Amino acid sequence: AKHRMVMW
Amino acid sequence: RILPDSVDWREKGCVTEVKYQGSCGACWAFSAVGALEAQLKLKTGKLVSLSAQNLVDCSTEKYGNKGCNGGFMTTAFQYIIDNKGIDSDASYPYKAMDQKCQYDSKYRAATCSKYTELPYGREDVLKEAVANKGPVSVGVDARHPSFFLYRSGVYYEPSCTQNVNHGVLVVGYGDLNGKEYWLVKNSWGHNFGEEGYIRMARNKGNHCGIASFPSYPEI
Repeated sequence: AKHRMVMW
Repeated sequence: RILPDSVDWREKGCVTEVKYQGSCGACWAFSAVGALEAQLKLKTGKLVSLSAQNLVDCSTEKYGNKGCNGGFMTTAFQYIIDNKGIDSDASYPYKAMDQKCQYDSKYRAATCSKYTELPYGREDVLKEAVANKGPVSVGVDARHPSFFLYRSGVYYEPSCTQNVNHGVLVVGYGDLNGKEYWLVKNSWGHNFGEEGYIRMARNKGNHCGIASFPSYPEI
């Protein structure tokens, strides 16, 4: 479930 | 067990100055080194900024991380364990870009022996860890202008989700006239928020996912 902390 | 009503690890000498990540998505790396900095102080009595750049350049694809394009605090910790060290920030300073791995054990400033992941959504367990173990690395949902524009007070955003996208460091908790909050160290410099910190709503249903994926290292 964890999202890489990219689309930022 | 009894827990303090409020905690602030800055008052215990376990928190380094606020850092500025620039146009590099290295918040995960800053979160990870901030958590370990507190444990280094608790073990050795020394307060030393550790190299976020070391993680950006060296905790890469084998750890699921993509440097300035994001990563994970947990696998940052695993790199420090595997590598038997992380360099000081002074020796391996932050450049806000992806570089070749330049780790040198000559300048090792800390080690890491283990890390612990806390259960999804459990703000009570996060509170226990902050009180009794130290600052805790967490993700938050930061993809809201209200987050970047925050100036002071307790932050609450109705549009927030429990899906995290930004790594930060819980260094305490408290209440502002009974509004409970998490004291959160960011890596957007001193001009973000309250001298680089944001107080985020606590016990409001895992607000912005603050307790979705907490973890902390030990030495």
